[PDB]
Amino acid sequence: MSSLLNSLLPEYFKPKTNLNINSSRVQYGFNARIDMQYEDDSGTRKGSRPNAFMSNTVAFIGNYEGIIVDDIPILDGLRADIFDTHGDLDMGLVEDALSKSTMIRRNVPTYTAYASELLYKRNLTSLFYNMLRLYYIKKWGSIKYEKDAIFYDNGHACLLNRQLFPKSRDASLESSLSLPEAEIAMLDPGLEFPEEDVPAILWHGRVSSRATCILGQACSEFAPLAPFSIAHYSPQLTRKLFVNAPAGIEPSSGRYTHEDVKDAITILVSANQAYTDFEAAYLMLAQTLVSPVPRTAEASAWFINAGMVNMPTLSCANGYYPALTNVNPYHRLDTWKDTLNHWVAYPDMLFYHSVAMIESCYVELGNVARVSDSDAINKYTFTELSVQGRPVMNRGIIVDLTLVAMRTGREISLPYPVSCGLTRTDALLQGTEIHVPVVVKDIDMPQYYNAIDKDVIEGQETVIKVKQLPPAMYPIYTYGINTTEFYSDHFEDQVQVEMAPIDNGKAVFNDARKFSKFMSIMRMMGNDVTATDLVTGRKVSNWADNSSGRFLYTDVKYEGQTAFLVDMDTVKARDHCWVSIVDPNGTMNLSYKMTNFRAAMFSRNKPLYMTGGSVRTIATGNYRDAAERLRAMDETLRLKPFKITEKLDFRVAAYAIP
Amino acid sequence: ILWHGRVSSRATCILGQACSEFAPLAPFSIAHYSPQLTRKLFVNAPAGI
Amino acid sequence: STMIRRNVPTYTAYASELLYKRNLTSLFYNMLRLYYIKKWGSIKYEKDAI
Amino acid sequence: STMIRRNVPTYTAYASELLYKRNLTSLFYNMLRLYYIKKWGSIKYEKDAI
Repeated sequence: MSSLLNSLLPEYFKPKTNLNINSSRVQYGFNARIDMQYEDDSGTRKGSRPNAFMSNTVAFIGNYEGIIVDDIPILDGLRADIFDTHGDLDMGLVEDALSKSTMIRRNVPTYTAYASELLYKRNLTSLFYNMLRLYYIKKWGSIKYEKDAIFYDNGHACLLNRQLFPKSRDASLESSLSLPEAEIAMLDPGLEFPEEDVPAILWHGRVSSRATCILGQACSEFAPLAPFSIAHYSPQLTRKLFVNAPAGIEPSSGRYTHEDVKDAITILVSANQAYTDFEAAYLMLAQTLVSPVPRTAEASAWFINAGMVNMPTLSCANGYYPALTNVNPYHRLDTWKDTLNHWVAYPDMLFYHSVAMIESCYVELGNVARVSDSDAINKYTFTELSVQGRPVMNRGIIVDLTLVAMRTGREISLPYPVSCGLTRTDALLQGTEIHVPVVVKDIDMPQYYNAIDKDVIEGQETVIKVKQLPPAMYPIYTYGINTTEFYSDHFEDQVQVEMAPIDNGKAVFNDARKFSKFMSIMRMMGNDVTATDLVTGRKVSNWADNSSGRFLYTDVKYEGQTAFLVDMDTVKARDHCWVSIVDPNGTMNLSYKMTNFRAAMFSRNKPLYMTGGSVRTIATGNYRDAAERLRAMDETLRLKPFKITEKLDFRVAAYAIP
Repeated sequence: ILWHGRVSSRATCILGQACSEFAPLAPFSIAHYSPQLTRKLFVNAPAGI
Repeated sequence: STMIRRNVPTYTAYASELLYKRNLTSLFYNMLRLYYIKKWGSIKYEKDAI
Repeated sequence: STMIRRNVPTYTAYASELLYKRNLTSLFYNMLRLYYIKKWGSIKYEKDAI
């Protein structure tokens, strides 16, 4: 659904068509003007950062594994005559429709008997999904993956690509897959009895030399070398695929460009009348196009074990019954062609729709992981109460759409209760300790991180014990639309730390809430604060991120009693464009204000600019008003004359309109 | 007789034994003597038996 | 209907006898007995019993 | 809630017999007993006590 994913984008964000991606890492964000203030009994110290960049790093790598599951049939496409008043295939009108058609008379009785089983095999989501992945593999084919590269680095702990993804050879995305071609046979119209467990599709005119090569590779096993997101492992959809094309199927060309895959999709959707099938495949790919680079070192627990992708079995019986598909189809919603029409016009817009969906999910799974099991709406039972339909199993797209509904605070409506795609809530529901590997840089690591060893020499491979999952992404596109006090994503905020002159700089935060806001605002001001817990004896640093520049309470890496000693004569100025706290006395009052917002994207430590035309909000009415218009100007070549007009020179001629 | 779709592997064994002679050893009430109903039974199933 | 056209005249003649052969009571009776034989199959009968 | 509609007659027949005997109370009973054996697993029973 293009419509619901479009509304997630911010108001200030004005996207263009083309986006020239030339790397496997993008820092999307915005530039804002922060007017910071520090008030005290001595006086006020004002600062101003005119261009403050708040970013979330997003990569094109992520371990996924496809499995073939059984899903509901999508009945949108079949002629409206055979359907009854309630909206189910009234068998008796099917036998009537087949009898009054251009079918062979000896096949009518035997084909009608099979109809009861074969007409309820309508799900082309798996085919469209694979054909969409082939489009983006050939478009962004020049992106590279190095084996010994830095997945994450925060100064203390480092995590390499070798650690998370073993059995991984370095190669380009184009050179990753070597897809073998499945057989594309021609359906004989005079076949005695239809062959079930072999799908048959429709086609307009002649199957081109390149269309054979695309359909051949789409219905085949994906066995990748490099762990890419749009080239993950998928099982063999089918062995053989029939195509009811009276004009013969040309043999396989071998080569094809990304423009030829768009040609193949547009013919397949139009012939089969499968637009709702495409809408399902569009939302599936939106989840599993890009995966987020973790905010903290201990936020890598989400991507340790491979999340399963639920691909519904390829099943289509249109080739055997050409009569039942015509120009008057049955559809539930009137805006059922909107998702395809959006993709054909603006293919590269999927990148923006993808980051909008994963940012919405991973933000909400952040503040869902911090609720006790003894509650009404908890970790296990947040999907059941929200869903008001009848899906087969609460997995895939249902779990991701219900998280988006919680974030935006609106009602998401789909025409069919389809349960296909990636399932994210895997590591959460387990409710056990996860052992993430790490290579150390400094020697004073295991004070900060909950490490397995207490003394570790530099360059050693250690393990961190993560119990509660910290947030993987900070809200950026969904900044101050549905604000919570955990993230504290306000435009205006203030904190009041109360100290007396008798205290020699040392302040104890009994409250946990205002400790979080103090440590966060001090980092905007470019000050390196290092607090020490009095009960346990561990240490926390506000500088625990190089992207957002905020301090969340989950950076403590421990749930206990709150007694944080901060010594305010060991505060060090780290960044540029900073206010100085030289020697405070009395009550401190910190405050900031974010005024304006400008969309910015970075890649390879350089600005990535959006190019091409101005993207519009395509509606169903905007095309069918031109159908209402029809260009009703009678196609008659009316040539109008020009009267020559003489003036002073007479050498040169001058023509007038009347 | 008529049938919906395909006659399963077990449905053949049940219909085969139902249309046969009951020759019991012990005098049970639900296993009394019955003659052979029929020798052959046709099934109009386009999907093979 | 969806019948073979050469069979219509010969099948219609037979209809007078064959359409009045409708009694499946004997088949259902035997199939019901097979259900209960396999369900309560472990019951025993002794020859020299009271 | 399926595409393969050949298995519906078979599925219904088995489901009708099994749904009228569903009970997980005995499994949870033993799982609860295993929890408290591990937790309070340092209690001594002496045979020649009062």
